[PDB]
Amino acid sequence: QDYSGFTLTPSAQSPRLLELTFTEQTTKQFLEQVAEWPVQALEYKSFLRFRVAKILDDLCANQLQPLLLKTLLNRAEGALLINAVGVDDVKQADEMVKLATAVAHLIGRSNFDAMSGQYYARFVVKHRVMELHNDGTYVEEITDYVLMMKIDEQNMQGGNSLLLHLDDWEHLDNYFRHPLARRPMRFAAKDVFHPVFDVDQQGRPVMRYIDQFVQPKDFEEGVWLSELSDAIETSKGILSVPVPVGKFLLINNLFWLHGRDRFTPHPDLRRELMRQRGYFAYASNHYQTHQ
Amino acid sequence: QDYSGFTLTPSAQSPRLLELTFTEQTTKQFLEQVAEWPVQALEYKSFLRFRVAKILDDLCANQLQPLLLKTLLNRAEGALLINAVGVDDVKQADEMVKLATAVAHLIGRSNFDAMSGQYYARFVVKHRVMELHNDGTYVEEITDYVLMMKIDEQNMQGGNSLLLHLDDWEHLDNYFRHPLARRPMRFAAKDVFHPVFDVDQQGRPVMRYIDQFVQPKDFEEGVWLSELSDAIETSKGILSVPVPVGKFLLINNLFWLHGRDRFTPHPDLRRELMRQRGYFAYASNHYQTHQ
Amino acid sequence: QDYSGFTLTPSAQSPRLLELTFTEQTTKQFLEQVAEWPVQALEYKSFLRFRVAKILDDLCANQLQPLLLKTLLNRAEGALLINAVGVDDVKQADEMVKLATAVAHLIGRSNFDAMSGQYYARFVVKHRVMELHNDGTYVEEITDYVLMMKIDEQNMQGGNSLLLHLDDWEHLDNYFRHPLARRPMRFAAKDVFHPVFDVDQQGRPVMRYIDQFVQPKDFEEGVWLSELSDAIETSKGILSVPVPVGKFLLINNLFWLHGRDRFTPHPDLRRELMRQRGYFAYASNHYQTHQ
Amino acid sequence: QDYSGFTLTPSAQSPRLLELTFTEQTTKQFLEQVAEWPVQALEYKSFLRFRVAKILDDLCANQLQPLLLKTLLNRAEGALLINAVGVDDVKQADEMVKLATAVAHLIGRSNFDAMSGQYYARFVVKHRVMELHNDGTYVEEITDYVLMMKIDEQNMQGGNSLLLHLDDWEHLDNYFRHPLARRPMRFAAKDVFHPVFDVDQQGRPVMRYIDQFVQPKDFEEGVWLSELSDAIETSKGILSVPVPVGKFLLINNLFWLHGRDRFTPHPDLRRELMRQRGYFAYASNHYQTHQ
Ligand SMILES: O=C(O)CCCC(=O)O
Ligand SMILES: O=C(O)CCCC(=O)O
Ligand SMILES: O=C(O)CCCC(=O)O
Ligand SMILES: O=C(O)CCCC(=O)O
Ligand SMILES: [Fe+2]
Ligand SMILES: [Fe+2]
Ligand SMILES: [Fe+2]
Ligand SMILES: [Fe+2]
Repeated sequence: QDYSGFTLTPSAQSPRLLELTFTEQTTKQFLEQVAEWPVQALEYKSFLRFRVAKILDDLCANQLQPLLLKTLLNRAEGALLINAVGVDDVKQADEMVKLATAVAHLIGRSNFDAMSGQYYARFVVKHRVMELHNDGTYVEEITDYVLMMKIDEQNMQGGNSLLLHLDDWEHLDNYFRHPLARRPMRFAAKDVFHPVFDVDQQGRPVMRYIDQFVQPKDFEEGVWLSELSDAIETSKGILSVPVPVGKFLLINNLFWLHGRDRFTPHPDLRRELMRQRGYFAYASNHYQTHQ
Repeated sequence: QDYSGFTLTPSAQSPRLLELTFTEQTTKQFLEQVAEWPVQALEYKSFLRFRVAKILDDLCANQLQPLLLKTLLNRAEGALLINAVGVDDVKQADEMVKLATAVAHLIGRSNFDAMSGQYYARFVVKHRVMELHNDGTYVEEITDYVLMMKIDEQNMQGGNSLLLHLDDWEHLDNYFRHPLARRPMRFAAKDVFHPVFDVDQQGRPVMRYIDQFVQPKDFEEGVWLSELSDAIETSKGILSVPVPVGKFLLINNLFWLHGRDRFTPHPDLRRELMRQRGYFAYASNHYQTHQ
Repeated sequence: QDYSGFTLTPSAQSPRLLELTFTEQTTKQFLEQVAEWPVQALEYKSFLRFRVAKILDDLCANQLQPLLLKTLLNRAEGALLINAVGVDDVKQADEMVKLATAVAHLIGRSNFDAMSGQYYARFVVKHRVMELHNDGTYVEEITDYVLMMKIDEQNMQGGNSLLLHLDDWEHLDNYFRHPLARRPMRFAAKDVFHPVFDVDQQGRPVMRYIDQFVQPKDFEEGVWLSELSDAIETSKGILSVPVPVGKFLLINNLFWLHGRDRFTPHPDLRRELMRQRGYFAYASNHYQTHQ
Repeated sequence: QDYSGFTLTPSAQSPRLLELTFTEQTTKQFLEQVAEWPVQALEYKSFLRFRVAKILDDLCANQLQPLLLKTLLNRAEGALLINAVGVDDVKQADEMVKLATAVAHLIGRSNFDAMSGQYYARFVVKHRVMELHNDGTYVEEITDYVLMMKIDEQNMQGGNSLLLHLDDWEHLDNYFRHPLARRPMRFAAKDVFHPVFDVDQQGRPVMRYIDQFVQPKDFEEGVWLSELSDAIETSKGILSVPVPVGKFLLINNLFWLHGRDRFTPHPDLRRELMRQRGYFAYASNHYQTHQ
């Protein structure tokens, strides 16, 4: 469908993953109206992350924020691949960070990243599969969204993002109905405890899993987790998604798992990524007390 | 008016800001009577900060402490620019620190400075505006006073101290009456929570704001804070105050915000500053219990 | 006796210490079936420690785990010296770690080692007695088992493992019946407090002692601890056990103490060790509440 | 008087300070019987500190411990200068540490020293007065004793230990009867709070004072502390005590303050000191409950 300032279309991998593209006109207006604040301004003054979010959404006739929220909160969807026409080269890395910042802070707030010391982190790669997982499993607070952007890509064969929506996982009911699915387990990167599975508000399964940080306490937990790992990694429901330079995935971390495919080692390989993770925060008609 | 040991006169920028000058006679007597304790003695033995405060006030026929307290506690004023005749060169930096220490510890105590590891900090600059703010917003305890002294100044164009008394801010009522004015927000440099506005004992607005450390949790808090920032930074009530070498500002941190103007980058630029921050502590007739 | 996949035989030092040897056939099958996961995979993904435990026990017709548990939990025994035919050279260090990992995680879980940052630690030596002690005395949680493996041994004269089963200690009753045996004392490597002696479920003495970390608070505690030390170190019940390359001791840390004999300083001496410590965890028929 | 293994005699500075000298026969027997444990053994295994204490006291026909306790606990005395005939050269530093360790652990236990990471600390000096103070004022637990030993002394003019018994301080009653004497104040090297004065079991004044770590909160506390400082530093009751190599002071930290006199800067100056601090612990007939 045609919205104000962007277009929206289902991906070739899955109707659950929608591709959102900001038009050139919208992109150049946004970059002009946020040229005043460099990325370092966003790092130091967090309210500016919300200011550039507003500018972007205002440029979309206030259609962007409700569309982002409806898509990410919809159990049937929950995943976007987002880009802006004309932003597609590593030389525009700062513009990429500004744009991703604006989109994220229309739907929530991005958390501190211990690896960068900022609300986002940039990584350079210069090659086996990264297994599917949820982020944020080793802290008490829930991470609702994962944002992963391709900043640069050179002589890169393979390395697609891997995605699995829990409602596409043919082994969901077998593992979810197991008693250990509800057992709180230790997670360590202070340790926290929570089960591998939980439920959303409607009783449907969500996951809080990563194989590196879950710490099975005994043989019973361990053997079950290793079968869970196999059952996830071999699932026929996994999506394999190219993420070209200037595109980013924005996914609901509760019922999507993500990872990364193997890629070819090449001497001149360069891949740059940018990540953000945070929680949802948005207005809705709902109950409160007092005045 | 003519006091004992010093003179007091309103500034050219504002009747709220008073200029206090210690006479040459008072200055040389003070420096003589405190020559026994170098600044390093004040760093190691905090009661000596109060000893040099007493010496200074005794040299003013005990008129200084009550004048300092009455001015800083007066909502109509709350700000002093203080100097001593004959102390005006970077070579007298230690004397400057002694004098500022004596003045501060007549009205309170200066807190530990994480940047220096001492009760004061000296910074050298060798250029855009520093936005108006209150100090101490990222800890639980209230900072009542900010003390900022010019130790050295070379080839410096611009860079005045910026000051804003809340009762000169034409947008006070619009932001203070907003519901978010009373919302406790997260501040981070352990995180603390408090609103951007509060009230003094008489119900009049005070502020605990800085754009770098306030952490809006969502789009609602963020957009409001960015408009607050604009409304402060563009206020026609801001004072632009030169602070010559050997002068220091001493302001009530609750209803004055402070910052620093842009200055010209110059290859041979040198500016040295000294800061102290602390809480008020003083005698008054008021109620207690027991014996 | 002849079990499935291994043999079991009493040691020459003591009927309490049993020697368990995996057959060549079992050893090569295990190494083949776990070749897919290098040691670094076990370091990062703890459930894999339980996966390789299962593979080993499945290769023993599920006779290994119950035998390990029955031996280690038996007060009359509680100690194993374990090896696999064909794994006996430092070049197979990784295979050694895999095998020891599999055995340990059939009976419990190995704890984080602050010296290595992993669930195990490797040390190289390149010479006086290490006194008998229990591990884990400076934390609140009980360490049930100590696993010590010889990875390499070159020009090594002496240095046997020293072992003492409390039921072989001729001074047990004299020290256990002393009031200070039940006095909680301070242990420090946050400090913890516990007595030097405790009891198992049947009222029989267990120990939580090491001379370096126990911190007697006064002359009374100190003199008694020094006599305890002498009484342990001179006990005629101590076993002196060679541990050849590829063998490991696996002992119940509650009623066995361990240490190390003096060895000859030699310029070309090389000794490599690997340790794991953890808690028991296993299935048994016992009571629970609720459903 | 003549005791078994040592002699005891009042000092030339004060009848409150007694000089205890171990005879040559006692000294050589002690060093022989503790030759088995080097100082590094005492650092690692704290009960050995009590073992060498016992050996020393046994060599004194068990007269040493009761004499040490009676002297240090006696309000009229509370201070010893201790030496052993034949131990008087820096080359015997380890022997000095052994001897001081044995004496201290007959009457208590020496605490961890953050400056050395051991139960004692050695410092080399290679020159103004160190003001009188009590140790341990910045932690919650009471330090009952300070032990200070001269390990080496070369081209040293001046630098006597300074001592003040509170019952020799002509200003005791004036400061003790002041309300601020009972005011808990902040001490910082987590901060602790306690008054400058307290009382012993009989209501007599004790002190917990040092000018560097006490943190007066305001002008009232500060001015009073500075007068207290003057009143202590100018007291005519201060003792000036040479401490030759191999001698150590052992004082009751509650009613003795200590410091150090000025000394002459000399290019070839070398002074080595060893300190221990701890709490009293000893047997006495007194009440308990239960069995
Ligand atoms: O993001 C997190 O907080 C946990 C997952 C880290 C990873 O991506 O491996
Ligand atoms: O002073 C503080 O404690 C907060 C403000 C720091 C600044 O001046 O930017
Ligand atoms: O293992 C531990 O946790 C304590 C003992 C350390 C040692 O082997 O000396
Ligand atoms: O010993 C302490 O714990 C406090 C005093 C330190 C000093 O001797 O200056
Ligand atoms: Fe991730
Ligand atoms: Fe400031
Ligand atoms: Fe051990
Ligand atoms: Fe001291």
